[PDB]
Amino acid sequence: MNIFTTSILLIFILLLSPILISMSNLIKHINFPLYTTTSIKFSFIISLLPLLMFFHNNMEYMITTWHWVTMNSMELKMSFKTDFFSILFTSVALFVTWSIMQFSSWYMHSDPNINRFIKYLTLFLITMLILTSANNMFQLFIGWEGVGIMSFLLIGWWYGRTDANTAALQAILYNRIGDIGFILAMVWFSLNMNSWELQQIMFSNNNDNLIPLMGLLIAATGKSAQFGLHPWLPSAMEGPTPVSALLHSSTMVVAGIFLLVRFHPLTTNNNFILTTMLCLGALTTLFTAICALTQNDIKKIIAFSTSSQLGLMMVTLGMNQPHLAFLHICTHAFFKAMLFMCSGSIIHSLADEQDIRKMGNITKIMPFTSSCLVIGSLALTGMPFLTGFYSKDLIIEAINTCNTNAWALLITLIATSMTAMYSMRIIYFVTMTKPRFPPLISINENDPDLMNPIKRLAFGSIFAGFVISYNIPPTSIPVLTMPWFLKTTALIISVLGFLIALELNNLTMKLSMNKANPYSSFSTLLGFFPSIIHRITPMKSLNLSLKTSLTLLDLIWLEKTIPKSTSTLHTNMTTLTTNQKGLIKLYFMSFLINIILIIILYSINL
Amino acid sequence: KYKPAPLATLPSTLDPAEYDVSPETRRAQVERLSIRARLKREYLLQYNDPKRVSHIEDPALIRWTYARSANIYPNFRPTPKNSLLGAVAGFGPLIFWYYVFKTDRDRKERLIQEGKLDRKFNISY
Amino acid sequence: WDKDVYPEPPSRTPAPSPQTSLPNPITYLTKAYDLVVDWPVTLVREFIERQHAKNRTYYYHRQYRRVPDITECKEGDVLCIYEAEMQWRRDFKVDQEIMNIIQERLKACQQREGENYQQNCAKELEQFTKVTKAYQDRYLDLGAYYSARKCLAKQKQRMLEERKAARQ
Amino acid sequence: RLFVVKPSLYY
Amino acid sequence: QWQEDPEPEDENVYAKNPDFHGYDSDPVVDVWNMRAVFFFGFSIVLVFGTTFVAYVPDYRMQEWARREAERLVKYREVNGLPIMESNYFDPSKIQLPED
Amino acid sequence: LLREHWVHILVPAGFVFGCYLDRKDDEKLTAFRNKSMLFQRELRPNEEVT
Amino acid sequence: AFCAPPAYLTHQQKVLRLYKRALRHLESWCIHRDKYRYFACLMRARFEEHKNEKDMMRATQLLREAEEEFWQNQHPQPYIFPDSPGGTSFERYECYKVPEWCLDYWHPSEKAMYPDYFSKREQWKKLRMESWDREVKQLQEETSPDGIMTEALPPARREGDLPPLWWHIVTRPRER
Amino acid sequence: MLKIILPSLMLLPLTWLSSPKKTWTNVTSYSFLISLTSLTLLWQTDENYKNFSNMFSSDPLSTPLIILTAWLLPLMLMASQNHLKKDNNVLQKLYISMLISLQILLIMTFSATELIMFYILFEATLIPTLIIITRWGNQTERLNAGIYFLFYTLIGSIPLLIALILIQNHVGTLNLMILSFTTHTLDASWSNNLLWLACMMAFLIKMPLYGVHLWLPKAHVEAPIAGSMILAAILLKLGSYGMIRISIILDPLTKYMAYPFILLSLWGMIMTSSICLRQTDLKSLIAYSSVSHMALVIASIMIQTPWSFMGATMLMIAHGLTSSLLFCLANSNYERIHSRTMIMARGLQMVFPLMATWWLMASLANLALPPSINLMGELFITMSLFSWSNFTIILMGINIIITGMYSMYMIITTQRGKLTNHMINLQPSHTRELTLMALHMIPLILLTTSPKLITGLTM
Ligand SMILES: CCCCCCCCCCCCCCCCCC(=O)OC[C@H](COP(=O)(O)OCCN)OC(=O)CCCCCCCCCCCCCCCCC
Ligand SMILES: CCCCCCCCCCCCCCCCCC(=O)OC[C@H](COP(=O)(O)OCCN)OC(=O)CCCCCCCCCCCCCCCCC
Repeated sequence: MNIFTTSILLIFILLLSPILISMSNLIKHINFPLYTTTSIKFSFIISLLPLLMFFHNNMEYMITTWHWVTMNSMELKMSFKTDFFSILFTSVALFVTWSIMQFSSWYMHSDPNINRFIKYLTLFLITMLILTSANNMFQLFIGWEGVGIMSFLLIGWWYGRTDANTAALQAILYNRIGDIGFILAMVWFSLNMNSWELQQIMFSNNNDNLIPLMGLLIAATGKSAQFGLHPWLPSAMEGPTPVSALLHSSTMVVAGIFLLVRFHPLTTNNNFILTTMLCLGALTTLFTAICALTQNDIKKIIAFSTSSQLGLMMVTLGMNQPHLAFLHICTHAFFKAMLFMCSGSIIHSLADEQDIRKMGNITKIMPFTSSCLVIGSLALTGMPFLTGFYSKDLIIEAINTCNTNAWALLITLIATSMTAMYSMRIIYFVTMTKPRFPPLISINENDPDLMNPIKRLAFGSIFAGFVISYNIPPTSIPVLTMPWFLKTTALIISVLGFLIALELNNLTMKLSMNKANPYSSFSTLLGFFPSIIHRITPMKSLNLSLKTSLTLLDLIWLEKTIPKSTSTLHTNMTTLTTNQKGLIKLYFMSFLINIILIIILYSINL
Repeated sequence: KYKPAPLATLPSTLDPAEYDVSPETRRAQVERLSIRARLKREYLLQYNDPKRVSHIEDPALIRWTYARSANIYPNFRPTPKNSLLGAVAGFGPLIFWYYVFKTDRDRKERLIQEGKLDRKFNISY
Repeated sequence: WDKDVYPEPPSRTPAPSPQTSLPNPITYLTKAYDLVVDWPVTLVREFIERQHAKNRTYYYHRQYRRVPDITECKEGDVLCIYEAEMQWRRDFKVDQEIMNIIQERLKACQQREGENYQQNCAKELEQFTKVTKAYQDRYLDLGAYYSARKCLAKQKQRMLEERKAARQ
Repeated sequence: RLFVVKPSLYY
Repeated sequence: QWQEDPEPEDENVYAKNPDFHGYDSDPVVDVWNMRAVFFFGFSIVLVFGTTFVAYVPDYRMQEWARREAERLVKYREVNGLPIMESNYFDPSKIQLPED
Repeated sequence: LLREHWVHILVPAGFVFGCYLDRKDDEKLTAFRNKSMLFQRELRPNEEVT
Repeated sequence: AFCAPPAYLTHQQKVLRLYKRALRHLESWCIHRDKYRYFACLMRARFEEHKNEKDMMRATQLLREAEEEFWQNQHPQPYIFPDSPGGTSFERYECYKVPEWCLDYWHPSEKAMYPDYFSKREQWKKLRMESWDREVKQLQEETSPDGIMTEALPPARREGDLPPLWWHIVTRPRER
Repeated sequence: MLKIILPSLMLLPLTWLSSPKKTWTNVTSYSFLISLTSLTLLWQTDENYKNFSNMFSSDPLSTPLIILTAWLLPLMLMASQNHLKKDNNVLQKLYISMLISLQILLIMTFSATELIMFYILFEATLIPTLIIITRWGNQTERLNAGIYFLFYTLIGSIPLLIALILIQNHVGTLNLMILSFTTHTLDASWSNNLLWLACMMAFLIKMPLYGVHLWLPKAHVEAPIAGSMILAAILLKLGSYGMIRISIILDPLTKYMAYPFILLSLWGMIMTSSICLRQTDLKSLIAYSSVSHMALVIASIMIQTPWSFMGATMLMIAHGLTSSLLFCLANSNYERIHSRTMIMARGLQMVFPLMATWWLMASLANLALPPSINLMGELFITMSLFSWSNFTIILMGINIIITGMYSMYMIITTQRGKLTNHMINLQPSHTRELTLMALHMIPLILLTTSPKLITGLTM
């Protein structure tokens, strides 16, 4: 209990060190990118050990480090819950951010504030590690908001671009909408349990706990991407490919699913939460893949695919398979980062163009990234053993083996096919056709800072599922008893999607003009969700803020009523009483009226 | 066919005002452009002018702020639909929320008085 | 650390049964740790404890004589009410700490048992429910301006109803 | 090689 | 029109005092003012303030309270008594009104 | 030098005057010096507690 | 980004711009170069079929109908070059496009390096306080007193005079 | 306490018979030393409170207000320095004396024991503020602003005086903790309801209720930076202190004679956070922010729970610091551009790359970024109001959203676009104002590390 805890806190000390050199004067006399990358490397090597000790013993720990406050029977302290989830996610995220820092030192040259970029990356990593290892809702909220703000600071790197800022504020807005529910849950737990710690909160397994779960579900829809709060993730492609790869493929988007797995001891007995999960996550697998079938940008395609996979993980959460959802979280990062990686390689090789309609022959002009892209696409589709299988196969088996909703059970698979559809689209329009890009050619992918990270993430994407699934413990019994048309459905339908895509893409030839259609227009313009919501809701909110509150109430009526009325009244009475002309006759007649009134008062009351 | 809306406006192509060749159109366009160019020349005789230590002012921005801020009450006039909008916006929601909260509080209090409630672990408020 | 206040039950740790022929890193890693982290830090703490031992100092836990309660405290005499109210605030704070101790005693048991907390973590939950009932009967609905007099009014507004129940 | 315009940063 | 001076003009300070600090035109006074600020606000108050406040002991008895609570829990759990009762004041000394 | 550096004797003089007036105020209010039902001591080590 | 629109676009300009946009959206729709060339030749035939026509009313009618056909057959996700509006690089280096006057506040120990640079910057001012007065007269004297005016500017007609209002078209930052 | 007040009284001669070159330096240094000495109040080793005399006293609620008051002084000195720089030595000495008098009176009224002394000082706080706002403002509506401020305050304060007399007659004292150890319940009659109204309206005006918030935006927009700072930090807190002290005797009336104000607060919160989206004046935006934040304080005092009072105190201090910081940040630009219009100057963070951080952190606080005391207050107010009634969370979330919106709006329309390259008069950042911002921030870090000094009476 000395080696485990020391190894747990050492990674935080290390991650902090760079930011300490960021305040010192050594930056201008150090290679900050290389130093930070080595820090991340050693942090990963350190985090590898707790993983071994857990795989061996299966022992979880709670570590309270510092007393912050004592509020009248309610303590608050720094508390880390080192469990399977935390210790595995830490290793995965560090192993990924290593590759990402290297590829960033490659991709962001000519940017003077590359030091600032690296600092922000490591700060986000720290916030995510807090979120992931928190044994306390307040610490988890710290991580939540740190992620949400690092997103604003990274989407916005190019603060002259008037669209990156719109995207940043969009993310802020949606994540605050999720924070609403997060705070609702925190309040319910603080009142009905006088605590904020998983330990005490786990004694509400018999209580009703529907309102806090609704709150957490809203927070998950927010931080992750689901049909109600999804659009901010595609609009996050306005930022550099490294942050698109870290904050939007592997981290900052599995946060809600991590929340729900941490709170799985309470969703196990609420068939209204599990049933809105299963009927919502599936509504995104379909609605985004559709969107990912007629978009022309590699980044947007990848983001929509990420959203679809997240819907799939929410589906397997609803079907009561939290460990499976988390296994997918962890086996998804490898290839959904290597894909952004090869995308950014292709882009920086060309003249900063992301539209597939102006690239081709990559399979021959750029073998390395083509091979890695194909590997990632296969792993994503579900090829029998490339880190996709070990999670997606079990998910797609449980989906049909459980008693479920028979429309989700269908659209989930339709989207699982659209996966291979748009993957084949990428493959065919970027790596199989003729070079419809400009004529000047300065391709170069022979830089180790680019070759080694992808090599590494590819070894990962190939062997991580094996290495994990054959070491983790069996916290759930699966069903290996079923017909062939359920045991092979994922593979079969991925193949059918590939073939349908081959056909419909070869039809892109044949000199037959492309008559626009409403289906494709819908899938292209996002179902118009943004185009309409982001135009009505602002208009109403703002026309109200202006014409009603500021104008009608404040600058008009709350003036007309109190102060202007006082002034009018007193000025009028002033005029009345000071309209006097110096006439002694009138003054004395008034004196006489006064005398009469006084005599009368006296003689009457008496 | 494209049905315009106040949030998805009509383009310039489909605007029959465009393609109009009437002199009452082209003359007006020329005059508008002349005004625009006079203003741009005025502004560029200040931008690039050396010996300028300060910044450039914007009388249009000043007018806009003064209108949105201080020219409101001097032109305000009480009218029907104005008194009504004000009264509603000011009071209606307060009454709504008052009755919401009061119903909830009364219900909670009668429950507690009857003892029919479960306040397990509530030791903070 | 008094183990009676903080139980910390014992630890049933089993024998390592390496039914294989391939080595185990964790063991040699722990040995290397013992050699290159423990040894020097232990020596340093020994040195610091030496300095302590040679310049020790002692500090005492302050005792508080008991003063009259509100019950024998007149209805407007403040020299007594001050003493009584200070005493009540003191006991209120100590009760806060008691409840916090119970909760710190329950979280540990939950984390320890794990999947057996629904069967092996019951007496602690019962102590928690009981002390919760007591805290509720003493201090629940007083208010920001809580005081011994409000606590007494609560006590009496409870006891009159309990007396009615008793008689019928 | 060229000259990159920048503010002071000394203050 | 009427008699009045004309609006004055902006005035760069760095032109004459590139080592300007913000306080006064006189360079030595500027420097000594910034020095006094930095040495009385940062070097003393924040540092010694933080130190004193951190080494204020037993702020509002939150420590003695924990110690005494441990003592009480021990005493009571040892003598079989309960850890806390439902009535603060012993209902003997109290004298209720009879309806 | 004094005509420009004698103004450093006021504010510390004020601090000391304040401490002195506090001393006067607590020289008053002497009653209950040891008649508190909580801190009734026996004057064994000294002659005045406060 | 270098000129100003005229008070009104002429039928020729309208038709040319419609042709350009139609071809760009044809490119968007047809991903392959062979297809693009095929249908671009087809479209240019469609256009040339009505080049020797002169009836202005029927011409404007054909144009008003072709624009509607375009709005009905336009790609909703067309290709935009990166550095152009709607592109993924529009206003991306405005963060580093710092102006020139930001160097008048530099500190002697900052211009102590790049001394050969700042010496030129100086005489570039001497070339400005002298070339200013005559840039006004050239505008005053070249003014249309008949009221008419537009956003154009003349060159200098001398040896030594410089184009009026140059300091901001010159001296502007790189694009990078 | 007298060791805190006598030196503050001596800062005056120092100011007047100091040479025209060392007065600023000397008075600022000694003000910092006063801020330092004021930490004696934090030596609270027991639950017993401090009582130095029959006239003075300190509590866990009055100590933080007092220390913030003694800390803000040298900051206001430093900030009022660039302007009134050409102004005559005599005039600037007058300014310094006004500031010092405000300091002394605020310390007195926070350390007071008697409601009527509290009253005379809470009403003497008007003279210096009015004088600063009218004699050193730049517009022509500062006169009307002072009228509004002064007379709102006095109209609210008269009935409070009358109620204090009624009490001093029924009971024989206005002394605190005696009004506590002798308080009685009431009859729930109309006379006592009007007593409640009287006792409260003064403070409900001095911290702007929704409907009587029409003196704060004026005063801010028209006042100089030191006036803005003190108004935002402490003058909005006098009401909170007064209500937390006077609500002990009005029981049990506030259980039902508080609904209207809870409603007005929870609604005006939204209706001002929304104005913070479509206001053009940065100063008025920040004023409406102050209003939307004080609404929570009001609604939390109204419900009388320990968590509520704790959050009230935390948010009081936090908002004080943050509002002062934001006001000084806007002033830094005003001094360079002479226009409060926000959208005029843009694309900063290019020439002022560091002040763009202070701009950012002051925004991270206002939108309650954890870990921070802004949030440690908002959260507990939310929990208290959720226990009150679960339907308050709706309005709380709406306000949270609008806050997160307008904070980033204020950030982006000033620091995160592209520059107004036609701004030749952007004198680089002064060490003085960078130090202002640092002195504002660092104490927030320290109070976030040790929020035990900031909970209040209950905790
Ligand atoms: C109350 C009056 C209110 C008025 C405000 C104006 C104040 C002006 C006067 C100057 C300030 C005087 C002192 C301020 C309080 C200092 C508190 C302190 O001394 O720190 C104590 C702390 C140990 O705390 P202690 O109580 O002894 O032990 C129990 C656990 N707290 O020991 C320490 O932690 C000290 C070490 C400090 C290290 C700082 C490290 C920063 C860590 C980053 C945190 C970031 C959190 C904020 C991020 C979001 C903010 C936007
Ligand atoms: C633009 C706004 C308008 C500005 C102009 C203001 C016009 C002033 C109003 C005209 C005068 C009407 C008030 C007459 C006071 C009547 C006496 C009274 O109400 O006192 C009763 C109560 C004490 O009664 P109690 O102790 O129970 O026993 C009997 C007395 N020993 O003691 C009390 O309750 C004291 C009551 C003092 C008066 C309170 C006035 C209303 C308070 C709420 C609003 C305050 C804002 C200013 C007034 C607005 C208009 C009312």
